[PDB]
Parts: sequence; structure tokens; C-alpha cells
Amino acid sequence: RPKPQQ
Amino acid sequence: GRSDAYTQVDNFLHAYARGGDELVNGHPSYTVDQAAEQILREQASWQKAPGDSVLTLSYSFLTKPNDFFNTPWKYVSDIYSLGKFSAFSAQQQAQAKLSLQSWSDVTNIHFVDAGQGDQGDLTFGNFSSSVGGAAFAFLPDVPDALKGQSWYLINSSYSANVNPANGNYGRQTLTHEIGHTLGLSHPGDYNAGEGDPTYADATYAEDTRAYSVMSYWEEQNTGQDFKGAYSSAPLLDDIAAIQKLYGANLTTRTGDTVYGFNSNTERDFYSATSSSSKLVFSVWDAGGNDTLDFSGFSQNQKINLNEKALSDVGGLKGNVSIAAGVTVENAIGGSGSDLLIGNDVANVLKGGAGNDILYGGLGADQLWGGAGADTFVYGDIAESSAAAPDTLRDFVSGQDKIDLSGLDAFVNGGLVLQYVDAFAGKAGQAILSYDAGSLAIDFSGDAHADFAINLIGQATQADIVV
Ligand SMILES: [Ca+2]
Ligand SMILES: [Ca+2]
Ligand SMILES: [Ca+2]
Ligand SMILES: [Ca+2]
Ligand SMILES: [Ca+2]
Ligand SMILES: [Ca+2]
Ligand SMILES: [Ca+2]
Ligand SMILES: [Ca+2]
Ligand SMILES: [Zn+2]
Repeated sequence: RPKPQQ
Repeated sequence: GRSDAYTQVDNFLHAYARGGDELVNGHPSYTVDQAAEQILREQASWQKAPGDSVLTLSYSFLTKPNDFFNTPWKYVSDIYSLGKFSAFSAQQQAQAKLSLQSWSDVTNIHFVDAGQGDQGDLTFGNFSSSVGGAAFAFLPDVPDALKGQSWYLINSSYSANVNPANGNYGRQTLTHEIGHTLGLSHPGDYNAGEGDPTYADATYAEDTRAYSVMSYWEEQNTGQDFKGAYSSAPLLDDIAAIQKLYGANLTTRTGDTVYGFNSNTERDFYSATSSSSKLVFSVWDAGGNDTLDFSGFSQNQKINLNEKALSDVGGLKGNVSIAAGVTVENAIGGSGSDLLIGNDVANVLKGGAGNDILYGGLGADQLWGGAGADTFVYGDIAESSAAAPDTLRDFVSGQDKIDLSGLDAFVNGGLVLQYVDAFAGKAGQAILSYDAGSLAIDFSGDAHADFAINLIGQATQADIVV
């Protein structure tokens, strides 16, 4: 539901 | 024909070109505004309640797990256990504030310190069990129980978030995650932990870490090179995106501001401290007489003072830019052989040591070559009018050069200069004078000067290249 980072 | 000195100017004026009707890396090329729109595709933002046009957001650093940390699956799908909770360390909190400051610098947001706890509109915390990514945040369109939350991975396998600092990945991640909480998305439909995303899955070409901190993809994809460094602050496309949401901050650095060496910004990412400094920044500046000072570098540099333009600074490629709507007046090169391109207003250009090529552009410019054989290039007559001409402040005869090879009268017109003491009404006639000196040319042939250059130190016919 969130937005991860590489 | 057009000289190499002119060619270098023309090539760097069109360097890192964006927009245009052709595919770049198998993607459509976007303007800064188009890129900004795509970044804002979710239409997520904080609503201004206390007052319009200016937003106030509090921030705090969690000391204990919140309701989301305890049971993520109660709120979100595909996230289960986040592992060990740990509060933001002293270093983490100070670097978060700088990331926060870099956002409030460029847009109309005031960040208020809510201290240690769960008080803030934005909250920060560490987790140990990865969900496919190095960190995660929620966009401000989520329910209140998740709004403003950013989380950062720390464990024995991943340490990038432990010690954030100027130019490292830990700092960028903070700026990146806060970007999410403010309403920004990745410039493309990709997410860590979901399949195999590459730069090939981007929506547009300029989706790299040269244009946006929200990007996953390295700057090399669009021809830039930061030599291992990461942008600490919002880049060109980030600034345009966030200003669409909360406006441009026109109270920021309104006085005379120096960027690079001898900086008065009080911003680590805008400042150079040694000849080895790796600079990556996009200049947001509200007003005043401003200078890009890269005098402490020895590498061959290319500096562009036009807005939206990217520059090659301190051994890096496309690492310095100027935000849309920003006017920077002055540029100082280093000891290497530099290329200095001015903009539409009056510019002070200083080449320093080495063989420099200076291009004032439109307006009456103050051009300093410094030591070495320097070239002062002109592509248009309007760039140095007879009424408001350029001044070459340190011209040395037999070393420096006045370049007029790029002028339309020479390339296509086929005009040959006739050096005279008085205009008789002939195209190409030129009066070269000395006391301080001046070069005045009548290109049209109406016996009146339409092009002029003021000189400090005399020039001869041999110093003028056609
Ligand atoms: Ca300023
Ligand atoms: Ca300015
Ligand atoms: Ca200019
Ligand atoms: Ca130089
Ligand atoms: Ca020089
Ligand atoms: Ca010189
Ligand atoms: Ca000019
Ligand atoms: Ca004339
Ligand atoms: Zn992200």
C-alpha cells in the first residue's frame, strides 16, 4: 500500500 | 566558416536536450513541466486549512512502535512484520531536518519541529525486516492513520540509512521519502519488491537521478555522471513538481547568493569545500545578484547560466542545474580550460586560469578571461548592441581572441570586414579605437554602428576572428 525505495 | 570555439558553445547550449519529437532510449522525451505532471499523476496533496497558498506541517521522530508498526496487515496488504523498531539516531534526525529544509526552501511549506514522539504530521522511524525496499512512505491521499509516515530499513545486510550525509544514498533516501509524504510519486509505474523494474520500464527518458530524486535509475542513462554521489536535495524536475502543488518559494535566498566555492547558502549540498568536492545540485533562487563559483576546480568545466540548463562541474557531467524560473547572473570557472555560457540578462563571466571560451549571450556582459588564451564568442549582433555593448575587462592583445565567426553576416552573408576611421555607408566597415578601447561595426551599411564591444586593454585586427 506504500511506495518502497530501491 | 564557424570556428571550433563557436561550435563548442552551440553544442553545449543544446547539451542534454529534452523535449523534441524523437524517442530517447526507447522513451518519449519530456519537458520539465511534462515530467512534473507525471510525477504528480496520483493527484495527492496536503490541503491548506489554516491558510491558503502557505502550508504548515509538523514533524516528529518516533520513540516507540505505532499502531501501523505493530500490525501492518491491519492497515496495508503485502506487508507483515517490519522487525525491530528503532528511533531515528541523532545523525538521522539532523539529516532529516536538512532534507526537510531543502523541500521548504523551494516551496511554500513551513516545517515545525514537534520533537520526539508521534506528534508530527510527518513521522520518521526505522525498521529491520525488508519489504523489497530500502525505505517506504505514504502519499497524503491515504487515511489519517498512515498519512505522513516514512520508514527506513536498518539491519546487518543494509546500512545505507544508518549514516546519512551530504552526497550519499542515505541522505537522498530521506529527501526521496519526504517527497512521497508531500505527494510525489516515482516518475514511472514501478515499485521495489514488485517484479523486475529497470530503466526500460520508465514512462519518459528524463526519469533518472539527474532530474529527479524520486527516480530509481542512475544518471548515466541520460548522459550524466555523478561519480558515485547522490543528489541530497530536490533536482530540476522535483522542484517543478512540488511548486505545482504548493507554489514557488519567493522568500528564499533573495539577496546576493554564491553557489559552489565561497558559498553563503548555509546549505551543505550547495557548497564546495575542496578541489575534490563532488557537487550535485539544482539552484532554486528567488532574487538578487547570484554567482556560480567553481574557481577551486582544476578540471575542464562547462557552465550554463540559462534556466533549466545542465552544466559539467568539477570533473562531473550534468551535475549542476538551474531551476525553471530562476535567474543566475554570474559564473566563475576554475583553473582548467572552461566553457562559460551566459543567459539573457547582464552577466559577469570569469574564466580564471586556462584557455576559456566565454559566451555572454544577450545583454551587456562583463567578460573576464583571466590568464591564458581566452575566446570571447558572439553568435548574434543583438548580443552586443552599439548602445549597450559587452566589456572585455582584461583583454590581452596577441593572446585573447574576439570570435565573430558564428555571425549570420559571415556564415551566410559572406561579409568581409573593412577597418576604417569613418563609416561611408558600407556593410562590414569597422572602427577599432584606443585611448581603454572599442570595436564598432556597421553590418547593415547605413553608416551607423549596430554592433560594438568595449575593451579594457587594446585589441588589434589580428585579435578578431571571422
Ligand atoms: Ca539570491
Ligand atoms: Ca538572481
Ligand atoms: Ca547575458
Ligand atoms: Ca578556467
Ligand atoms: Ca583564462
Ligand atoms: Ca586571457
Ligand atoms: Ca552580451
Ligand atoms: Ca548599421
Ligand atoms: Zn519511493
